[PDB]
Formats: sequence, structure tokens, C-alpha cells
Amino acid sequence: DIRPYDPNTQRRVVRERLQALEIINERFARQFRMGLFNLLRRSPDITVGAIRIQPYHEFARNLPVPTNLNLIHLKPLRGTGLVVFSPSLVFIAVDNLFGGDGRFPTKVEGREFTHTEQRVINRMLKLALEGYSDAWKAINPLEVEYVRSEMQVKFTNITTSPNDIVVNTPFHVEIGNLTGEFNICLPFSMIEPLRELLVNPPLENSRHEDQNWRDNLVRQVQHSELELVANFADIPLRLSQILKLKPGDVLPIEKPDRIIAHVDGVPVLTSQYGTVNGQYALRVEHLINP
Amino acid sequence: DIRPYDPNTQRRVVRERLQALEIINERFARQFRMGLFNLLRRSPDITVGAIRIQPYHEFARNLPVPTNLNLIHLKPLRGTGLVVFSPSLVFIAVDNLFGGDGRFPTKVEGREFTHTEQRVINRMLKLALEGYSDAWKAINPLEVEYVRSEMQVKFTNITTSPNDIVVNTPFHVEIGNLTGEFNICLPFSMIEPLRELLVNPPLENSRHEDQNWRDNLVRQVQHSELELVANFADIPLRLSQILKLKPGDVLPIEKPDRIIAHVDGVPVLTSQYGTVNGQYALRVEHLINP
Amino acid sequence: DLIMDIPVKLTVELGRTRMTIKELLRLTQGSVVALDGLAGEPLDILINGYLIAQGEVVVVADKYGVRITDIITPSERMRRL
Amino acid sequence: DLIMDIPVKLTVELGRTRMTIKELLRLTQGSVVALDGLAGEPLDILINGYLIAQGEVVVVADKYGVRITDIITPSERMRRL
Amino acid sequence: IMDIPVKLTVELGRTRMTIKELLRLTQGSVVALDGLAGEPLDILINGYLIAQGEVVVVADKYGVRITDIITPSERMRRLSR
Amino acid sequence: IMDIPVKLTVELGRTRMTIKELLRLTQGSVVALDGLAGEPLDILINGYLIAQGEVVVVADKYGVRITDIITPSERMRRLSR
Amino acid sequence: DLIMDIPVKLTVELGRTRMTIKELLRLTQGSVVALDGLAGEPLDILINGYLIAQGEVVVVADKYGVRITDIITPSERMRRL
Amino acid sequence: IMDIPVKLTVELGRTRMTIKELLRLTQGSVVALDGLAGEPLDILINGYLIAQGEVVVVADKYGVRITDIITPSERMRRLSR
Amino acid sequence: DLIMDIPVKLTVELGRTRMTIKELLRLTQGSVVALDGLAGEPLDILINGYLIAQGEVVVVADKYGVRITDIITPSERMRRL
Repeated sequence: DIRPYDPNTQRRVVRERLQALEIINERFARQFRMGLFNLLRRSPDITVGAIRIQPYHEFARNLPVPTNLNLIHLKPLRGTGLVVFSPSLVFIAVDNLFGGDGRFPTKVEGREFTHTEQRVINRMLKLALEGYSDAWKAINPLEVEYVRSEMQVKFTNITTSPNDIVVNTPFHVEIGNLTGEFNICLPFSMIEPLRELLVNPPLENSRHEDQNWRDNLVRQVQHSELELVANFADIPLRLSQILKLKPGDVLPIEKPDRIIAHVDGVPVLTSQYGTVNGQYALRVEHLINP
Repeated sequence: DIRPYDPNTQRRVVRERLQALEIINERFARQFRMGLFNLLRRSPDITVGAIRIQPYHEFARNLPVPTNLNLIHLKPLRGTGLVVFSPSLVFIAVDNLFGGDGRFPTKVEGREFTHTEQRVINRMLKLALEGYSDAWKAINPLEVEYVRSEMQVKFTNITTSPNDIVVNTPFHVEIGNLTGEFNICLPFSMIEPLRELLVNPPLENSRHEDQNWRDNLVRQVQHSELELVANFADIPLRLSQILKLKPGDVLPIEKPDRIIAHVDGVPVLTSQYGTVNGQYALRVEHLINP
Repeated sequence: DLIMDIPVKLTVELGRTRMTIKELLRLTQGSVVALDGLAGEPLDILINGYLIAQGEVVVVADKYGVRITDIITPSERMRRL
Repeated sequence: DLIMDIPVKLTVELGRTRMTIKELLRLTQGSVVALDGLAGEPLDILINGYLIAQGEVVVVADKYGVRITDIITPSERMRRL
Repeated sequence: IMDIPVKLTVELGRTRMTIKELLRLTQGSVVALDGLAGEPLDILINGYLIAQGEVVVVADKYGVRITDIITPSERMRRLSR
Repeated sequence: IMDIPVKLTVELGRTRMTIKELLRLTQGSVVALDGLAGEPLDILINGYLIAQGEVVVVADKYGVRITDIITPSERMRRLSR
Repeated sequence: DLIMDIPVKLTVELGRTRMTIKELLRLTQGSVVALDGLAGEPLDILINGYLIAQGEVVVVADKYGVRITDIITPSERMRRL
Repeated sequence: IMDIPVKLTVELGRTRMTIKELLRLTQGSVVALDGLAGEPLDILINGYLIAQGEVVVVADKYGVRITDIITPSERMRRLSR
Repeated sequence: DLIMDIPVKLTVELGRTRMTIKELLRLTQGSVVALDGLAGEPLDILINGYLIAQGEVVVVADKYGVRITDIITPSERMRRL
């Protein structure tokens, strides 16, 4: 295991299992299936693949070129998500929509999406966004807004860096004999505030029950003692002075007007020092509060 | 590596990679392609070549003569840019516009552009300017204004000196079997203020996020110590005096009424000197502020 | 050997107390909290959180300083552990 | 040898202090900032930013001048490093 | 409100016993706790029991899924034993 | 507002260790830091940590792309360790 | 004297640069700044801001560390200031 | 306004070096300046740098085409080096 | 005496000219002024404005330098004033 570290070795091992994300994915898959039936007048089946928590560069490197990349806003979460519409999926959708029964072999040679193809992408994207919002509403209500569309992964730059860890969710859609894929790409920073909710779903009766749980939690942790350490003074010395140091030595010190009270190093308050009852005491002037 | 330096050896090695400039180039290429389709009623394809950050003289030396050179204004950036329209491109455009199907071989012998050719040049130049402004607006909104047209590189003199480093961006346009080129030439001084933005594009959600980032940056750097050195007095001596100098020597000095406080040699403030608490102290009269 | 200089940070602690979150959040302006250290008991001296000595506040020509009453011992470290 | 003249620039520093950007920007008119140099402590003398000596301000016939208390040594340079 | 860290602990069970078996203890000596196998382990904050939760192993690591927060009645019931 | 230069530094990681291994150090001695491989390195201004960012190599030169600016909570979380 | 159980703080510097207020403020999200040190140079092992060792980077079971190649000599301490 | 002549000078570059190499200098001794090859040389008025410009040879004579006038920020930047 | 670690400032002047206020003001962007020195003449190596050496220009791995040919003689110092 003794190997020289080198840059660009993004050995980012962040392993989790977002059961709530999985359930939202399944609900959105059902909503998208019914929406696709409504639009295409044909019944698809959507298989939700494994969630890939992978670096953004690795996710993008596997994306076929060209492809539809739709930027979306997950309000109020800071940042933007992406919807990946594959050329095969868009081809099949347009073929079904515009008279083609889809029996013809799918010929994807690689080309940009025309304005008509763009509008078809817009419609299926609107349906997908509505279904995804509906799926998420069961856990956390949010607003999803379309931003714009792109053909290249370089057009998007969804993360600050390509090595940023991102979540991808694939869906394989089958209609008759025609197969396609579409993906949902959300930066891990999007879900980091809600990581606790996404890991475990095991709550269904929680609207005021959450408030009751939090109130019990706070009122019960309010009975836990702490370790107040008040650093009276601070002298900088050298190790030679430490080694030669002997009892009776007087160490000069700047006069501490304010004593900082901290726990485990964590500053708690600013106070003045004094003596009462024969013991050292602190009269608090200001608690440490940003 | 021990060789005698000689003038006119412009070994100007300034290597960068302007990803944002590349993305603006691609967006402008698409806009120009759609504009050319609108005008010529034919579909071109535009290939964006590698960006050449090369001296102005070297850029001009490769420009064919005669050629169209259009001066443009990159407001509010101080200075002017250039659009290079090649004789082959102008020939093809005029041929398509005025009844020629372009099947005839392109015969460019070298001649000035007539007034009708000038009007055609003006038209596709206006389309290119609008497309370039649209492409740039995604990163930085700016105003582009046509200045005038020229036939010779000596007519332009885009830089202060021919050795000035300049950015050039070529585009190869194909329509059927007819090939042409057109270039965008912007001095490196144009983009030097925006070099930081042009190097890296990796930001999508930044309108107030930039302000938040800047506020965080300033409020976090406000906690860094500095090195205030106050030069009390300045005596000029000679090295003989330094060598012979001995303790107890008194050095005459002009009376410093004002003490300059500087950090790393950079002046910071002007103050008066005094003693308080038993330590030397400075009462500040004026901070160094241009 | 080469470690003779090694800039070190020495801190002295005024006192410690056993107190919980309720009163902790109920601290107000001017409120006084006592510490387990008796007045006149020499304060502790710590380096990176560990015992180094016990020192007492002494008036030294209008300049309060800390005079080392004693240097720690492994025995006393075990006892206070 | 030939370097006997070599016009040199000698500067004396009044003091140094550890202070941050907040208070730095919060300096105002008439505000007083102290320095680590004690009053009466001989000031430092620097040439191109490097130690050359320590000198003290002395009254010399109504003309204040710096009198060299001592010349630097490599040892003291190491200590003040 | 405050950003203080606390040392959480998880307690498997209790044991009330005189020091007879304590001195009789050795490697291999069987000991029985108050809690039977199956009931939630106790989540204590700075040694203050606040919760009960079930033990799980995740990534070959011990963890506790908190099942319920306790009540004063159950707290005092546990104490009076 | 001001045009003053500052010495930026980038820190790979931390290490809390007693001088046992320090005196035992030699060429080839293995040392482990607090930071695991992968997390952003720390951007410090005059020794003041302000940011975190990822390490890259450009033109065979070390560089750091700043990923984020730190918050007081994460700052003190790092300090209290 | 062997008062030597004291713990100490160890840091590793990937690189340093001198850089000014204006382009500080100009640094934005994802901004990358090149370091003065060329890639492959041994990093600096600091103790409380004091350098004693130089060494290259290494990863030991996903954990950061340095392979030290030079530790003790003050002969170059003059130039690094 | 005034018709006074001034001695202009053009400076190729700077060099900060101790007199070690100065006394070691001889015919053929290699010296390196602060300025790399390519940057404009400095136009100084009575020794006051005011401009930067590129070097040309005209009629087998040295000349400088002034490229730009300097700014106080760049002036202090060159100063603090 | 060997107080000799002192650093010094070295400059190289490509050329000089005497030239007056009016045509100073008349100099504009891109204006080129010929130097008194003819091309190929050894440049002047100054120390704090004091000349001791003459030498031609040379580039050493893209770095400026001078090949010195005459350094010490003051017999010509009379004419250059």
C-alpha cells in the first residue's frame, strides 16, 4: 500500500445507499411512464437502473455524443441538475409522434436536434419534470424549472470540477421493440443538505411528529453536562525553554482582560474573571455566537 | 543555452487555454451557420479551428492579399478587434447570392472588393457581429460596433507593435463543394482584464452567487495578519563606511516628521511616532491610498 | 537535538466546571459562573491539552506573571487522570 | 577591492506588529497603533531588508542621530530568524 | 443555537453486582448484564441517556438506528433498579 | 481597497503526534497525516485558512483549483481536532 | 532533561506563492492558481510553522504522508526566509 | 510648460544578488537578471521609471518603441521584489 | 573586515539619451526613440546607479544577462560624467 501519490488520482470513495432517492426514482418512473403513454399514445415500460454515485468526469465520459442535456433548477437547493435525453430515445419519440410506427430500424448516425426535435424534447422534458416534482413532493416539495438545453458535455459543466462527485440515475425505456435510455444527473452537493433524509425512508407519519421528535430531542439533550475550560493566559515559548524550565520561574504574560471559555477547544463565551466563595468565577459578558 | 540575445527575437512564450473563448467561438459558429443559412438560403457547416495565440506580425504574414479586414469595437473593453473575411469566402457568398449556383470553379486572382461586394461584406459581417454578440452574452454582455473595412494588413495596424501577442480564431466554412475561411482577431490586451474568466468556464449558476462568493472571500481574508515595518529613518552610506563601521558610531540623519508604514516594501500609511505603555507606537495620519 | 527550538504554545486554564445545556443556554449578561478552582489554588498549565506544570499568579513589578509552583510528574498525571 | 564605494542604502525600522486586515482597514484619523518595540529598546538597522546592526536614537547637539549599540553577529541573526 | 460537540456513547446494558465476582473475574469469566438480548441499546449524551435504538452493522462497522426517544417515566423506571 | 501582497500557502493535511516518532524520524520513516487522500487541500492566507480546493498539475507545476470557501462551522470543526 | 511526552503539531505544505489583494478578489469559483514549486519537488514538513524536513508526497492506504529526504541542516535556512 | 532637458535611460532588467558573486565576477562570468527575455524594457526619466517599451534596432542603432505607460499598481508590484 | 553577506542591487542599462520636455510630451503610443549607444556596444552594468562594468547582452535559457568585458578601471570615469 506504499505507493507514491500522484495528482488526478480521484480515489473518491464515498459509499452510501439513498433509499429515499431510489423511491423517488421509482415514483418518477411510474409518472413518466404514464406521461409517455399520454403523449405517444403507446405504453412504455421504464426500468430504473442502479444509482451511480460517480465523478462528474467519469459520468460525462460515458455520455454518447451528441445528446440532449437539459439544465434544471432544484429550488431552493443551491445548484443545478441535469436531464439526459439520449439520441435513441429522442429518435423513437419523434418517430412515433410524426407518423412512424417505429417498425423501421433506428438509424442514429450523430446529428444535432432540429427545432421540431427540440420542441419534442421540450414536451417530454416538461412531462419528466412534472413527474419528478410529483415523485419528490412525497418526501420534500420543491420547484423544478427548465434552464436550457445543450448538445455537448462541455456545454454544461454541471460541477465546479470534473472530479466532483455526482449522482446519476439511469432509466431504460422500452416500447415494443425500440429501446432507449434517459438519465437524471444531480450533483452530490445538491443532496448533501438532505443526505440524512435520502439515506433512509423509514417514516410515513411525520408532519407534526417530526416537530414533536425534535422538541423531545432538544428538551432531553438539555440534561447533558459539558467541559468548560477557561484559558486564563497564553504564553509562547520554545522547546529549549521548556526543557530547561524549572519550578519558580516566572513567565511574562500580556494581561488578559477577557477570558475565553471553550469546550474541547470550542469557544463558548467571553467573560471577566474574579473570585467568589473562595473559588475562581467567571462573569459572562458575551457568549460565542456568530 | 548560452547564445547571444539579438533584437527582433520575439520568443514570446505565453501559453494558456481559454476554454470560455472556445465555447464562445462554438456558439458564434452555430449562430453564424444559421445566419448564413438564412441569407444564402443554403446550409453551411463551420469548423472552429485551434485558437492561435501568436504575434500580430506572424498572424498578418499568413493573411492572403487582397482580403477583407473589418475593424470592430469591443465595448466597453479598450481597443479594437478584427474580422477577416477571405476572398474565397466573399467570392462564394457573392456567387451564391447573385444567381451562381457555385458549381463553377472558384477563380480568385486577387482584386479589390467592389461596392456591391462591399455591401455583401457588410451584410454577412453584420450577421457575424450579431452572432458573436449573442455568443458572448452568455459569459459577458458587450456591444460590438463596426468601424470600417480595409484591404491590406498595413491598413489596419491592430496592435501598438507587430510583435504584440494577439489571439486569432479560424473558421472553415463548407457549402456543398466550395470551401472558405474567416477569422476573428482580438488582441491579447482585449482579454487580459477577462483572462481569468476566459481560461475556465466551470460556472453556470453565477449571477448573485458571484457576489456571495466575493463577500465570503473578503470576509474570510479579513482574518489574516500582516507585516507592518515602519522605516524610522533613512541614512545613505558607502561600502567603505559600512566595512569600517564600528559600534558607538553616530550617523547623522534628517529628522523624520512622518513615518512610513509599509508591508513587504509596499507603503501602507503615513503616521507620527511616539511612546505609549512603554512601547513604540504610531498614530496614523493618512493611509497610503492613490 | 535539532528540536531545541520547536515553537510551542503554552496555555494556562483558569478552572473547570460541571454544567449542562439548560443553564448553558440560560447564561445571560452579567451572569457569574463559578469554577472548581479555589481562589489561591495555583492554576494548571497545559501544552496541546496535556499537563506540563502548575503555576500561580504573582505580582511582578506591576506585571502579573505566572510562577511555576511545581513541574508535573507521571504520578500526579496518573492521579489527575 | 574595487567595491570600496558601492553606494548602499541603510534603513532603520521603528518596530513590527502582528495585525490583520479588519483592523487594518479600520484604521482611522488619529488612531494610534503600537509596535512590538519597547520604548528605549534600540531600534534595528537593515540594509536591503537584512540585519546590519542595532542602533539607538541619541540627542547629538539638537541633532538626533542613531548611535550603533552593537554590530550584528551570525549567531544573533540565527536567533532573530 | 450553539455549535458544541459532545461525546455520544451507546451502552449495551447494566449490571448490579457486588465486587465478589469482580475480584473473581478472569479471562473467560462469564458475566450477565441486566438487559436481555433484543431490547434497544441506550444512547447517552455525555453520559446522559436520552434515547433507545437498535444495533446494526454497516460496512463492517457498529451503528445504532435510533428507534425512540425515552420518556421521564421510563427513565426513572430504569433508574430505580 | 488596498494593494498589499500576501503570502498564500496550501496545506496538504494536519498531523497530531507526540515527539516520540519525531525523534524516531529518519530518511524513509513513514508518516501519516490527518487528511485522507481525496479531500481538498487547505488554502491559507498568511497562515489563515480561508478555502478548500483540489490539487492539479499544469505545465508540470503544482496548482490548486479552489472548490469552495470555508464556513465558520467547518473551520471550528477542523480546529477542534 | 527528558520532559518529552509532549505532543506537537505537524503540517505539510504543497506549495506557496506571493499574490496580491486585487487578484485575490478576482479569484472566483473554480479558479486555479499555480504554485511556485515545480511538480515533483519535495514538500515542506513544518512544525508549528517551523521547517525542519523536506519530503515528497506519498499515499499510504489512502492516507496522506510524506517521504522525507532532508531533515536537520540550517545551511539553507537563510535563503528560504 | 518648462523647456528643461532630462537624461532618459532604458533599463534592461533588475538583479537582486549578494556580493558573493560580485567579488566572484570576472570576464566571462554568467549573470542572470530578474527580467526574462521578451518583456518590455523599462523607460526611466532621471532614473524614474515611467514607461515600458520594446527594443528595436534602427540604422544599426538601439531604440525603444514605447508600448505602454506604467500604472502605480505595477510600480509597487515591481518595487516589492 | 568581512561584513560581506550584504545583498546588492544590480542593473543593466541598454542606453541613454538627453531629451527635452516638449518632445517628451510629443512622444505618443508606439513612439520609438533611438539611443545614443550604437548597436553592439557593451551595455552598462550599474550598482545602485554606480558603474563598475561594461558588457554586451546575452540570453541564458530565455533569461537576460550580460557578458562583461571590462570591470574595474576608473581611468575613463572622467568622460562619462
